[PDB]
Amino acid sequence: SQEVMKNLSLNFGKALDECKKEMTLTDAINEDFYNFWKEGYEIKNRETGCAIMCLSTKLNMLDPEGNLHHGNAMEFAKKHGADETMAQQLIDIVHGCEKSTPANDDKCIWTLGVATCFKAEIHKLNWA
Repeated sequence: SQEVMKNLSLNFGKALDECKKEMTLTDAINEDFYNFWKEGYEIKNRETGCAIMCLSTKLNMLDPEGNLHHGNAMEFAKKHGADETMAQQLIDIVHGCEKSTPANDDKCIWTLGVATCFKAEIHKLNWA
């Protein structure tokens, strides 16, 4: 289902401008979020990584552990209209990159990769 998925990404990217002012993030992340659904775009602004992570915080997707509130991530999905196997898929992929995807200590870099693997799955699922 793409219909709801647009709403998820939409309502995810609400608090972005707050995070921009907070963390000094450039306008160049609008571009990533606008062109994210291209057929061979590659995401190399580390700031989009950190913007995503700030949005994830603001949408309350972090447990006390910092290992993703997969619990609340599923609420977000069903809250926006998501199917069951859908909401499970987004967690299984996300949970399935939060550690599998290597990065440095750089949590911006980290979350950038977690989004970038996950993106490709959304393409395979034809959710774009």
